[PDB]
Amino acid sequence: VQLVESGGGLVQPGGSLRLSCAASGFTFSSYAMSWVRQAPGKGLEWVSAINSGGGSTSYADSVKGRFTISRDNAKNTLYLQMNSLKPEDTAVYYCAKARTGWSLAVPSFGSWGQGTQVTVSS
Amino acid sequence: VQLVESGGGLVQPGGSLRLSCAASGFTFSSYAMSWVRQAPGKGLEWVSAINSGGGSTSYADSVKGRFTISRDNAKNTLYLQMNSLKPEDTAVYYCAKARTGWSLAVPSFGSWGQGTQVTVSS
Amino acid sequence: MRALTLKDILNGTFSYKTFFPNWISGQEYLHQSADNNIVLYNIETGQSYTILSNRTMKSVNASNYGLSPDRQFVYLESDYSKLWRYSYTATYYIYDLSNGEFVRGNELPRPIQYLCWSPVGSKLAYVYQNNIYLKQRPGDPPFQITFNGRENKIFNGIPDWVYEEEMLATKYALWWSPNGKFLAYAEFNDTDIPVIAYSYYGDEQYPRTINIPYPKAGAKNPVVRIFIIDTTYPAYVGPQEVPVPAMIASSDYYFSWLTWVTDERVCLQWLKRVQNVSVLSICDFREDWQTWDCPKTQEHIEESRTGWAGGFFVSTPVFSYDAISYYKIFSDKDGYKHIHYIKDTVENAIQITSGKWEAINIFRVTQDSLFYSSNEFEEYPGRRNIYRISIGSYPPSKKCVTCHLRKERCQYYTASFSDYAKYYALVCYGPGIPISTLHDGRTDQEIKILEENKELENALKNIQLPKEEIKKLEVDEITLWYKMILPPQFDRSKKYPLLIQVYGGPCSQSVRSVFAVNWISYLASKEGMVIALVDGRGTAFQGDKLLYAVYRKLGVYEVEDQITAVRKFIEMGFIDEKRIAIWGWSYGGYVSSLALASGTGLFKCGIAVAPVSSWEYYASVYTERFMGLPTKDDNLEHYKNSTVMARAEYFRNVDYLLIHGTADDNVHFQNSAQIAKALVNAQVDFQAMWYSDQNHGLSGLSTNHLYTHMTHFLKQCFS
Amino acid sequence: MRALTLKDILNGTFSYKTFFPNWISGQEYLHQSADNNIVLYNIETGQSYTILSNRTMKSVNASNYGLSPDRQFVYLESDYSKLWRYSYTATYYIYDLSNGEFVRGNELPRPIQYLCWSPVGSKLAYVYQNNIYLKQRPGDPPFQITFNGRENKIFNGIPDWVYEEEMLATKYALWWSPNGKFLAYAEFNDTDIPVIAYSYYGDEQYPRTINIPYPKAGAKNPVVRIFIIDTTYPAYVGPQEVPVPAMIASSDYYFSWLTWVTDERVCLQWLKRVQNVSVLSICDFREDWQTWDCPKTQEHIEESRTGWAGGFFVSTPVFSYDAISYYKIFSDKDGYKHIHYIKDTVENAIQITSGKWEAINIFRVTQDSLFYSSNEFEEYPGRRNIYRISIGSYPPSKKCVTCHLRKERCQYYTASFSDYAKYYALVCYGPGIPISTLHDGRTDQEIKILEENKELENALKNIQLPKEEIKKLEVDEITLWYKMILPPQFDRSKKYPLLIQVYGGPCSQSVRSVFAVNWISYLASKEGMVIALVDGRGTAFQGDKLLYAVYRKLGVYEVEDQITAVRKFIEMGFIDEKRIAIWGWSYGGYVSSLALASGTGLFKCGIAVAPVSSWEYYASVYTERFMGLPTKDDNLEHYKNSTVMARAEYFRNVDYLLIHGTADDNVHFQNSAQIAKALVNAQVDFQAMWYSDQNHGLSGLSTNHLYTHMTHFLKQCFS
Ligand SMILES: *[C@@H]1O[C@H](CO)[C@@H](O)[C@H](O)[C@H]1NC(C)=O
Ligand SMILES: *[C@@H]1O[C@H](CO)[C@@H](O)[C@H](O)[C@H]1NC(C)=O
Ligand SMILES: *[C@@H]1O[C@H](CO)[C@@H](O)[C@H](O)[C@H]1NC(C)=O
Ligand SMILES: *[C@@H]1O[C@H](CO)[C@@H](O)[C@H](O)[C@H]1NC(C)=O
Ligand SMILES: *[C@@H]1O[C@H](CO)[C@@H](O)[C@H](O)[C@H]1NC(C)=O
Ligand SMILES: *[C@@H]1O[C@H](CO)[C@@H](O)[C@H](O)[C@H]1NC(C)=O
Ligand SMILES: *[C@@H]1O[C@H](CO)[C@@H](O)[C@H](O)[C@H]1NC(C)=O
Ligand SMILES: *[C@@H]1O[C@H](CO)[C@@H](O)[C@H](O)[C@H]1NC(C)=O
Repeated sequence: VQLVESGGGLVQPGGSLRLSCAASGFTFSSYAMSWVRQAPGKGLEWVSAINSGGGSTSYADSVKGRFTISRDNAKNTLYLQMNSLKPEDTAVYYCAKARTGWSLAVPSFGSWGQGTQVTVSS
Repeated sequence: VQLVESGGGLVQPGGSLRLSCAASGFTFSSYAMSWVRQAPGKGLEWVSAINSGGGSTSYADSVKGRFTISRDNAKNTLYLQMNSLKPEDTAVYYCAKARTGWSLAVPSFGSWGQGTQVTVSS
Repeated sequence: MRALTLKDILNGTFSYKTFFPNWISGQEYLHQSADNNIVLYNIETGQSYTILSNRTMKSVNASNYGLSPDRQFVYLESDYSKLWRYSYTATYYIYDLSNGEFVRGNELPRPIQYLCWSPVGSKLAYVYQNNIYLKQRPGDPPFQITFNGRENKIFNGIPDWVYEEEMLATKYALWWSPNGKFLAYAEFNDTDIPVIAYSYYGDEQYPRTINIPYPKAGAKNPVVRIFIIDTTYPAYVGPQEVPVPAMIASSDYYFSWLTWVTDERVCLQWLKRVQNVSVLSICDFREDWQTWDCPKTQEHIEESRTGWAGGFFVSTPVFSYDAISYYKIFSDKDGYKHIHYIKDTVENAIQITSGKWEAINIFRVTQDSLFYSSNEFEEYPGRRNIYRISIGSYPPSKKCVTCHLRKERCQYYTASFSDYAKYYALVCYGPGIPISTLHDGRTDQEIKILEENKELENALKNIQLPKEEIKKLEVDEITLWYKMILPPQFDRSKKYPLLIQVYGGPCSQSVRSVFAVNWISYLASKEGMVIALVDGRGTAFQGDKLLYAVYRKLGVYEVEDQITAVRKFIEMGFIDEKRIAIWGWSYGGYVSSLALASGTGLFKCGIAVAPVSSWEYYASVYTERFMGLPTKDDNLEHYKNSTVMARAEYFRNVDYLLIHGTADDNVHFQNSAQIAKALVNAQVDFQAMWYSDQNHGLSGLSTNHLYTHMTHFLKQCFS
Repeated sequence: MRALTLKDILNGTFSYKTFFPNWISGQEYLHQSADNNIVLYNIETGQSYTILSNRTMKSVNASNYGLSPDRQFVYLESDYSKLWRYSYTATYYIYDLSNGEFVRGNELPRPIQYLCWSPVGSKLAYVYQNNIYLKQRPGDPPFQITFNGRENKIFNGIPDWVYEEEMLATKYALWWSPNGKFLAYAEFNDTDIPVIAYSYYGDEQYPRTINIPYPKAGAKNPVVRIFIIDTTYPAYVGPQEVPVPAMIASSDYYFSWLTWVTDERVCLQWLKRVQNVSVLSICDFREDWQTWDCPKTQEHIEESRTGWAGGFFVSTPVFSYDAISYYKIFSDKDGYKHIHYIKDTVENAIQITSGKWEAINIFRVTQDSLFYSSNEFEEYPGRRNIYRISIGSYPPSKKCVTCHLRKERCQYYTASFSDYAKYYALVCYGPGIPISTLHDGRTDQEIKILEENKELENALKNIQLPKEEIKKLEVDEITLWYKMILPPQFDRSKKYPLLIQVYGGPCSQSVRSVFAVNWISYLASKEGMVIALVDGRGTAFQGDKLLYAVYRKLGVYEVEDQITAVRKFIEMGFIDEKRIAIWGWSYGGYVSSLALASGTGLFKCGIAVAPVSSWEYYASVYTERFMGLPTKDDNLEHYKNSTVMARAEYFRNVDYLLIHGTADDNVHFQNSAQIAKALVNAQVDFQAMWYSDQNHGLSGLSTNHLYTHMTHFLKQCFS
């Protein structure tokens, strides 16, 4: 299975960005998806989750009301829109695929890719 | 002995005013003068004092750093300049004459006149 | 020969030894010999070698040890400092066995309130300043779990005063999973609870004030929450809170016990503040959301109609091999505590044991065995016997393994098992010389006598001991059990004074077949007094009616039972009716004060040590478990009618001694202060004694001073 | 025909009466009759009115009264509530005599800590919540003076604990001018002083902690400021501060006393923390700046080279008619306290009284006569005699007007004078029945017996009293004075037990000719014991060499004096050598504990009630006045070899009783706690007793209980 992410980079405080992720190999439009992040030196922290149908989505208590998610099964892409940035989100982000398509499910440590670095500083 | 004071009146906060007092009857240029205020319902409060020669002046704690005093023996007049007013100086002011010309001396309860009403409010 | 002296009792001269193996495997155990060398012992091979030398411990003044299951790291504990009955703080070092030097790179902070390994592997979980820290290996920086910990306000991983003393009887509130996958901890919130403040003097110019959150009867209670976290990736979703059942979550409620069943199954017990209902809940783990769910079909209710649930505490269930059914002891239809096997519902409980006798405790459950304690042998309610039951066998079976091993010597047994129940140890406390043995575990054949106490027997050959007997009285359909201690060379044609020792606490028992050389033995052996202990209604291990007859009425039946026993003793014939005394400690003080001022004229002198004056001055849990709420609607009438200060006028023709400690945290000095003030206002003469900066136990030279003073008082009373 | 009983002592069956006129003018005085009616008495006319009726007092439950000088308003005091030894709060109402009605305008707040009139007029000055309020008329709103008052941190108009108990002995610190022109008040700052905290139990569910600012030996002291504000226009310049002398201000210092001389002159006394230098300053008033000046030409220094300045308190000067010179009593060249007349310089002091005897107090100074006290008559120390001296007369004179008035009956006199010394009152306290008389000021002829106490004499004809004598001992160079009480029908051919009562405080005297029926009288009259009081080195009223003998050496000479007196008593022949006991209270307990554990084998039993254990646990003023600083450079050596806990091994062969109150604000429970802990660590047996929520005095039924317990102890010791 292959997953590749893109977008993000250096940003001034108060900015806004969006990142994209594209996967192949497996059958899309049938599994729920999630976004995780890895801070430098810390552990992986779950960021958000989105249903297979795209209807219901869930956001973490640290990114509540500032992050938005979207997906498109026609082009097999996932979008994360991060607005109202603060100098604590400097990390490498990853997209993770779950093993349950019947409903939303947060994958624990399934398929992994390379990740995209995002740094916010003055 | 006669003393007549003039000046002052209604003023907006943060302004500046000047009041004058003129005395007759006795011999001027030989005694020390003082300014004493009476708030409505309260007692007489000493405001400032000025020497016979005008070299030395004394100011109260409530009026330190804002009020200034001056005198002119040529026309027998006393000037009081009040700056940076606050909504606590609303009172009737009087000029009082002491009985000691050798140096500065705050008069105890020397003669009064009619006083000048000063009110500061928004 | 010679008789016992007071100095033989004050300083340890006749004190037995017990051998509790520190089991590490199912066939091996560690021990500390009288050389400060920690030695491993294996049973099959029999070879024993020193696994920790005394030089290493003496290097850091180590007083305790702890070995990881992987046997690659050890931790040494020094700088012991006691805090409460169960809690303490100590400094911990880590020593590497493979390389032979102390681990360096990341030291542990000091002092540490609690420390523990994991059942599998060597990763450390400790508590430092009311917060929980996890270390994957002793060479890596810790990963902090909790942040809201504050002194005397929020507690993480350790209980507060109330739960340590009244609920858990432990110093820890953190649990590892059986395979070391999760960690379950408990957050205690004491912010609205009032505090008790007392004075500590010490060696300083100004005394200081100690403040403790202490809920009295009818006051605000702590708020408890339970969290379960994963250890491998502890930052993915963070700690998760287990849901509370709706029936319990409607008013104030307590947290009883937590027990792990499997890696994805926990069991929690809840109690309402009205303590006649208990709830057992089993919470499972869902991987699809990384969550804990506690369903309603896995809810078990236990309600006692005539009284509180269980006894002093609530029985902790023991789970079987299949992890779907469990065992628990509670009252049957006739009112006798027995084992029940629960699989699906509480209405389908199965009576494995049935009879007039009782079951005390359960030790081990295995795939085809079960161990417990009973008083079934010969209708003696003061003897502990360990039994063995077979589970899932074509023929049913049951055997008593501690019945005829040593009949006239040992009638009291405590068992300590090992992994997989391959081996275990039995400790006998009385009525003969205490012994310690290790048993096979399958044929139950003795292998090695771990402790015999030959030195004590040799030293007790020139001392004549008082004779002890246990017998029964039947008065007005009420059965009382009394133990009598008589001086050597006792003749029934003379008259002797009488001393009564009373505790009478609910769910207790003072008449047991145990071995002890104490102050009573000195009084009987040398001064020629007859001592007696009496147990009646309100005590435990005889039935349900006897236990619950004292419900919501404390301080009535115990005094009547004591007076009835004293009258029967006088009617027996060899007791001087002009010389009778009574004494007790911390519940026996209450009963002794109530019995001395009963107006019957039976007693001559009495001693009360650290008593309870009123039930509104004590902890909420214990008081409300047997009395009820102090509200005008429920039980306010009996609270005001059951105080010692209400009997101040009946102390006028008796002798009374009152003793209490200044810095007591369990039973406050205010009880004795109020008793003294009430007696002063009524113009009654009495004697008193206090001990400065001494806790409830009065440890040190205070014990010697107390016993000498009491001996002088008793000698002068009976002169 | 009958002897004394303990009930006659506990219940005040034999208690005398004293008459102190409440002088309101130079010829009139008020009194309260038996029917709660205030009666005004005039001397010239002899008419007795009734200014206030009992119905008015019963209307508001008034317990005290206060009359204005102008005789137009009265204030009634109810809702009494005691705070400390001298301080209390009460609710005040105002009643108008002219209209016969209560003032209905601006009512006073409640509670009020202190209230006072003006010497001329009807202006009222009171203290409410640590602030001073001035009312021109009772029907007018008050004018607040101070604003920075806060509970337990800043005090205005009233002293804190230390100045109330150790310095001023009054509950008030605020002074009106002689003619009602100014008001002088004192501001106390206790923001940095540490606090002593103890527990009060009361009647609630939880005990409450009481905190008091209390500086122990060698700690931070309060900061004091003195202000004088005019009362006619108290807003022209506001409060004005009085300068402090330069030599005093260099370091920490205390405030001694303030005295108004004229309307434009005040006198302030200052004392350094190293208490052997005192300074007296006169501050005058300048109209040209409305200011107070304290010139150095009016600074008077008083130094004590061998010890502290004065005695217990620094003597307060009494000024003359001309208001320029004054009188003060201090040590002479030979070491005897005497009167000195200070006019211009302390080096020109004129000594009016000279002799081996001493002068105690100065009562009144007028334009012609001066009144004082002495014990010169017949060289008997322990008597009080009032003397009169003439000033400004061509022939000098000195008259003892109270020498042969009643010789065998009264030898202990106190005086209370009136305005202009036209009339005064003499009150006698012993050794006969107390009598209160009124005397004229010119011829000094008695004219009316205010109180004769005939009922006590009539009721005392049936009880036979023990015999009392006062005598002297000389051993090597010291002169001990002892008072002996012997039972009736005493024969010198038998042997009797002995009881010693000891106080031994610095600047004290326990051997005085006073009348009292108390516990020791009961013991002598009923049990046939011999009671003894002994005074020696360290006491007052015998010379400076005896007084300063214990300087920085407290706890050495008193024990030696007691033991020497006991040996001399044994040498007489009528004292049993195995039946000697000693007791004391409040520094009598300290000496009793030190004497019991002296290792001489002289005493059998001893009693200590509220003792001092170590000098580092007591107030800074009293401790440092006689012991010095507890620093390694000054007196740290003696602070360690002076404690009772250092003698714990010498209590083995004696009997000891320790009694203390748990809520004592003066001698803390810490001292007895330390004594008990030290005795427990040394394995020594003793007896104890505590009283809950009881202060230093032990008032109420606690006194009955204490005396009964001590009587039982003494009866058992001497049996
Ligand atoms: C203290 O106990 C020990 C035995 O543990 C014994 O040897 C010794 O005699 C006892 N001390 C006294 C004073 O009896
Ligand atoms: C330490 O253990 C060794 C081995 O038994 C022994 O020789 C030595 O006495 C012990 N050292 C002590 C007890 O100080
Ligand atoms: C603990 O109790 C306090 C007081 O009610 C409350 O403010 C707080 O939310 C509770 N929880 C924590 C974690 O402090
Ligand atoms: C538990 O006790 C309370 C006391 O108020 C009572 O209301 C309730 O009925 C009892 N519950 C049971 C199940 O007995
Ligand atoms: C108590 O003393 C009072 C006088 O103060 C006296 O009238 C009364 O008789 C005494 N009472 C008794 C019972 O002696
Ligand atoms: C009040 O005083 C009057 C006048 O002496 C007297 O008649 C009356 O008894 C007193 N009332 C009392 C004492 O209740
Ligand atoms: C009282 O002492 C405190 C502490 O030193 C200080 O802050 C303050 O200035 C002093 N004066 C008053 C009036 O509080
Ligand atoms: C006062 O006592 C101190 C003690 O330190 C001493 O230094 C000083 O000389 C004494 N002063 C006088 C005047 O005696």
